[PDB]
Amino acid sequence: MRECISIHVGQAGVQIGNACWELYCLEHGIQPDGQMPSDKTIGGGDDSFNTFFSETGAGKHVPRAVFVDLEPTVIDEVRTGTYRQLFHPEQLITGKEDAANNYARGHYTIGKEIIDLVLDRIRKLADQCTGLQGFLVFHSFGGGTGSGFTSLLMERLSVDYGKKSKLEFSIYPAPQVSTAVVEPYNSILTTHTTLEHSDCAFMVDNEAIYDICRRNLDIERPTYTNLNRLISQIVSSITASLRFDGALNVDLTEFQTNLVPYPRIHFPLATYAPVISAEKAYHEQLSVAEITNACFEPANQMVKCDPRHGKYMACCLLYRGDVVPKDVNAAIATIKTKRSIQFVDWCPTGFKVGINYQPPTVVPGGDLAKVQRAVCMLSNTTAIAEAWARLDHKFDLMYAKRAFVHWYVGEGMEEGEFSEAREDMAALEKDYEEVGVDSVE
Amino acid sequence: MREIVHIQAGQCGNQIGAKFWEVISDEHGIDPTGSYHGDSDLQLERINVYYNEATGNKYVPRAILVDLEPGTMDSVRSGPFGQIFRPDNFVFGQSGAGNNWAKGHYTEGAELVDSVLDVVRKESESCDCLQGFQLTHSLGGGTGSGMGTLLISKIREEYPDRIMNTFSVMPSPKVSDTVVEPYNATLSVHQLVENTDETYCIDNEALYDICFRTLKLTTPTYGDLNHLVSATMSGVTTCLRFPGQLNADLRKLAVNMVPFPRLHFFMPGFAPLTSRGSQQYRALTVPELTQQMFDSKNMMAACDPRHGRYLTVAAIFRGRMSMKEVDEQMLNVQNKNSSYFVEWIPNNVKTAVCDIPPRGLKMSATFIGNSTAIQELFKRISEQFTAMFRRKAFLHWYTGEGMDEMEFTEAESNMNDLVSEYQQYQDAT
Amino acid sequence: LGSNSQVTVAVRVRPFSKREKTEKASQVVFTNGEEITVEHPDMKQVYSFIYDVSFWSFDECHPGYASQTTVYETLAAPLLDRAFEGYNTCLFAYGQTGSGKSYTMMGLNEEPGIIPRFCEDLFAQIAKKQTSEVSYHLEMSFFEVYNEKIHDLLVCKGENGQRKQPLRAREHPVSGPYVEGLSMNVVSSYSDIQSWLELGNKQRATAATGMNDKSSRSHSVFTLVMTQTKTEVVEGEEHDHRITSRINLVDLAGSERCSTAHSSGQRLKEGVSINKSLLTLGKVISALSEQANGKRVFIPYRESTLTWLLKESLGGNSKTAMIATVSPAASNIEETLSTLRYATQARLIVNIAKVN
Ligand SMILES: CC(=O)O[C@H]1C(=O)[C@@]2(C)[C@H]([C@H](OC(=O)c3ccccc3)[C@]3(O)C[C@H](OC(=O)[C@H](O)[C@@H](NC(=O)c4ccccc4)c4ccccc4)C(C)=C1C3(C)C)[C@]1(OC(C)=O)CO[C@@H]1C[C@@H]2O
Ligand SMILES: Nc1nc2c(ncn2[C@@H]2O[C@H](COP(=O)(O)OP(=O)(O)OP(=O)(O)O)[C@@H](O)[C@H]2O)c(=O)[nH]1
Ligand SMILES: Nc1ncnc2c1ncn2[C@@H]1O[C@H](COP(=O)(O)OP(=O)(O)NP(=O)(O)O)[C@@H](O)[C@H]1O
Ligand SMILES: Nc1nc2c(ncn2[C@@H]2O[C@H](COP(=O)(O)OP(=O)(O)O)[C@@H](O)[C@H]2O)c(=O)[nH]1
Ligand SMILES: [Mg+2]
Ligand SMILES: [Mg+2]
Repeated sequence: MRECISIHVGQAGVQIGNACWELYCLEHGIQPDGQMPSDKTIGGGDDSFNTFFSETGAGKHVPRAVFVDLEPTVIDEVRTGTYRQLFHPEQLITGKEDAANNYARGHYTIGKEIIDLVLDRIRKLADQCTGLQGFLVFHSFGGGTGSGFTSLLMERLSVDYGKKSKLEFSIYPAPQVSTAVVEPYNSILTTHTTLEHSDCAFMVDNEAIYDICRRNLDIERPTYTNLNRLISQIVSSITASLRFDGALNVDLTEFQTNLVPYPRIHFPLATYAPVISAEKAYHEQLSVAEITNACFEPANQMVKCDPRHGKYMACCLLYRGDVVPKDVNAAIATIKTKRSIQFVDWCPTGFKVGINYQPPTVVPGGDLAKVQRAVCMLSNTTAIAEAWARLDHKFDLMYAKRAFVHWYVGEGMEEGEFSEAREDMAALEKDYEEVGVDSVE
Repeated sequence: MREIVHIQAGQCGNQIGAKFWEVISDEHGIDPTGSYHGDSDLQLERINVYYNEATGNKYVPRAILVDLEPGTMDSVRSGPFGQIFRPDNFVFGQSGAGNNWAKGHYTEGAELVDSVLDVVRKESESCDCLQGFQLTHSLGGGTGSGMGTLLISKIREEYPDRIMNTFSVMPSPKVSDTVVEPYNATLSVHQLVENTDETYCIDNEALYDICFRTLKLTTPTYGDLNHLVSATMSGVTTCLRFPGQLNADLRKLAVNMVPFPRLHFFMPGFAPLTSRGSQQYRALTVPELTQQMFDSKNMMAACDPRHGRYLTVAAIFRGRMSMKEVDEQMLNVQNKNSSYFVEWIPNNVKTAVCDIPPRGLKMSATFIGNSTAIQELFKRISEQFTAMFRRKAFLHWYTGEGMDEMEFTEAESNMNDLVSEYQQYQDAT
Repeated sequence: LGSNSQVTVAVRVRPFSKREKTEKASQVVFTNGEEITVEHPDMKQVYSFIYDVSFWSFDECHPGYASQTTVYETLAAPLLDRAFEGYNTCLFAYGQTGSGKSYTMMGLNEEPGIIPRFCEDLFAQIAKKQTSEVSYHLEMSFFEVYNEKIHDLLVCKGENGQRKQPLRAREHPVSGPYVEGLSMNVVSSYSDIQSWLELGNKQRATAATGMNDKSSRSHSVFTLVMTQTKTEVVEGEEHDHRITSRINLVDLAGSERCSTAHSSGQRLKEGVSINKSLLTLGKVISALSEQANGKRVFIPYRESTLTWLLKESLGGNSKTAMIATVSPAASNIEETLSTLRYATQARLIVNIAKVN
């Protein structure tokens, strides 16, 4: 069947995985012990869906995941937690030392000692998977394991597997907020090594989500859990068309064929519009029109960029719940009438639509309400260039004086490796300008 | 298993460390005998950072104590928490240094560094993965400075890929306690700047001000100052020994806080301090800790950051808190006070958060700053140095123990060059 | 006194190697007579740079061919005359693994480089000018940097494998830095200088790697001391005043990307160190260039042994020259540009020289 191998690479990735796997368990019916009481009443069913879970004859449901951090402090929170009886004990820590915010440590000195083992467990999983569609990697530009290790792994999987989909979910750095004075470099270098291997790198940022959680849900002091639960929901929309039934389903091989015109402009942005609290859950109709318009409001994005400073090249709109399609067609037409949403001349279609009948699951203890219908929008736009440019500027201001470089050279990296990277990114920025120019006859 | 091997040399070093072990025993639930008498389980998950198991659920620390005279060693034993140290790790000889660097580096200390290195190799090969070392010593005397610097040299030769952090009481501007502070400090700088990876500079006037105008203590003994230094020592290495939302070991801190290899001298600080009566008048939240941590009155270095600019600042938080608060408030610091931050480093801030705070507080924070104002320290020493070296004030006690004026000139040159590095990032262009 | 003297910058384009012929990287670099320009293989932003001297040994037959003795008589011979006027001399190389720095400086048995030519020309030109008016005195020093440590190249070790005795550098207040313990041995003519070069280029650290099998894992510095009397006639004794020279010719190691010439352990440790060194040197060059144009800067001489002992050469008091090596293949593009760009910085640096 249609199956996916989620890989969580680092702290950000593991914590997002915890969110996601809590939610998937809630959706299907799996207790943290791995047991599904749903067959207590209904025999011969399939709700512990094989895309994300594997079944033993004993009635367990073990996930298809690989967790990797190069530090024990984060997987050990699983092993000694509430989900200790679910994950296979082979959750990979050779984390005697972390990467010290260093792509050089995550790609060469401690990039190795673990990766062969990683690939072994992946091979064991894929061999159990007949109809594998792709991978979904969760990482973070800003660290080592999330910058360099991810790159190395993607390199190796583009050899050992090849014609498979390898999509990413990344926390793109913010323009103002940040937790590290070495993020720009790691970002540029990871983008250099990944642009030739990845197929679609969905991007998020935490400043945007902070602001969402402030305006709409009325949380002025949010933590990280309260953020990743949103990210979790995003994947659950991407992944619903494999798990639940629907009218128009989108497999993983249908994004990258629509949201990616040229092989290097595969950096789309996510949004999830009805991030509404239970108080404000009432006083609202929550129709398709409202949500589709919200997913195009810049203030409801999860990557801090203004689409009004650029052009949309594509947009995939994934609907969940009680949705009639006529409402989608009307909504998209309304959007195409507006002049603030300026599409390219070479994509007169622009949109893709997918629909599923299973509505979203409210995580208990949570901050989002039960909605009858939800929507996730993945949009490839030209505005993100500005963001890229910002990083490049930061890079220059540092690399002009070679700050922090002796930590990288110290861990086997040549100075030139930086320059090459920057140049490549410049090209990409130039490529974005090439796709905004109106065509001529 | 990221493990630390802790050395401590001299009077200051041993007293601070003893007060440190009485502070990391209280956090980890160890008693003066070695036994666990705790509440939680997380106290024991990561105790291996500092301690080793022995037999009966007794925990013997990885302390290496060093003195050139046995007077300070007998006080740790004949004291609260001395019956937990391994007696074979009290390496001490006679023939004190005499508040002289030479007697600690060349004459008497060279007759004892081999012993210390043996104890190290024992307490470093019994470790699954070592993250580094940490020494508590004192620039101002002979034994601490001398023997410590020598050991640094020898470990950075034998263990080069590892951390060598340092907590050093630097001399103070107004009043001294030795008449040969300058020389010894200059030579110790010469031997640290080339070897260490983090040097946390402490100054006792800052701590007395803290004990006077913040804690409002009328009788500030040294046991109180060491209780402030221990607080920072613990804060720096929390995230290796308790979980958190966003972690930060030592090497990460160094990578973020050390742009060029020699400017690894840090002004530290700890928040929150409330004097015992201003407790009920103060709210415990991030804005307050930030207001205190970035104030010049909470820093231990005796150097006003307002006379310079912050190359790189680091904030290790402990408690349940929102990350938005941290990020927002840090950006606010950088924006409102842009004149005190470098322009060619866009974000000058590093953040870490741990979940398990200190025993009596809901929130705690440690601050490590790399600023240019550290020049004001070394500059002064150089002035002192040359005001003596021009007249051979006290050098015959040094030459008599196998030294040459060349080393003095060398050290002066190095320290002045360091001052110049920190100067070139002081003006705004 | 003073003399604003710039650092004379030469560049050379080495021919193909065997592996470069196997993978078949075709021509990317071009000499417009003396100007040098490079071409990304996808016709991308053609780059152009200009230097005081260039060399195109890409093939024996092309117009503008420029070989070992030409490099010699163009840069090193001037510096020999300056070493005779009363100054000290620094010509220093830059490049990557397999790029020809060793071939251009020292050379092979049959085709030797600037070092033996400088020495031979010195000896012949001295014996032509050696009379009872002015005498001549000579001794030789040759040292290497390896893993941040100093080692003497002209000191054979005793019977135990690791006897590679390290030395330390020290700062004299007037004379600047120096090395303690350097067996500067004495010479009279070309033969014993040649025996010393033999023992040195034999004792120098080499290793087999994925680019050249006789790779250089060490920086090497060549400094002869040559004293010639200044024949005064005064009220008292004569001929006491004297004019000295100390040579400097520097052959460095390569940047050593760890995936192509890949190895684990020692062969990777030393590599890191090499790169670290190179990085620091870059800063110096960059910084000095800004120093020539008014900017207020600090030269980090002290973050490495190499740039620390060459402190009075990169700036300071010496007649100065750089030589860069580049290869004609796409493989080297950014590295070449890095190489080339550093020279364009070294073009702009000026130091103050004085008669000894
Ligand atoms: C009623 C009450 O709130 O008591 C608090 C208290 O009010 C204050 C005064 C405590 C108090 O600290 C001092 O009085 C003090 C004296 C000399 C030098 C420095 C401090 C306190 O003594 C200190 C003690 O701190 C701790 O409990 C931490 O666990 C602390 N423990 C130790 O340092 C310690 C020392 C020796 C033996 C065992 C533990 C700690 C701090 C940092 C890192 C690890 C542990 C606490 C909460 C208090 C008192 C008791 C008043 C404060 O101490 C610290 C470092 O957190 C001072 O500001 C904090 C919080 C309060 O202001
Ligand atoms: N959204 C989100 N971001 C996180 C979370 N945890 C960390 N981050 C982000 O991760 C970035 C730093 O990356 P890390 O994950 O800490 O680095 P790493 O992958 O752990 O690699 P190391 O530094 O070697 O430990 C920061 O910019 C954070 O914003 C999280 O739980 N949720
Ligand atoms: N201009 C040249 N013409 C012909 N052959 C050359 C030239 N330059 C170098 N070679 C050959 O190239 C080979 C390797 O060059 P080599 O001199 O070892 O590079 P290198 O400077 O030593 N770099 P490294 O070893 O990393 O310091 C030598 O065996 C030379 O014979
Ligand atoms: N903070 C603190 N400083 C101390 C203590 N004892 C000594 N000092 C400082 O140490 C310096 C002298 O160093 P000292 O310990 O005598 O070195 P030693 O004599 O070689 O062992 C003085 O400047 C004191 O300020 C102490 O218990 N606490
Ligand atoms: Mg981590
Ligand atoms: Mg060579």
